[PDB]
Amino acid sequence: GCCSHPACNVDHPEIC
Repeated sequence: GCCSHPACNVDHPEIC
């Protein structure tokens, strides 16, 4: 889950 991923969190502003 990209939200639990600090790096991937950034590229998913729609989720995170």
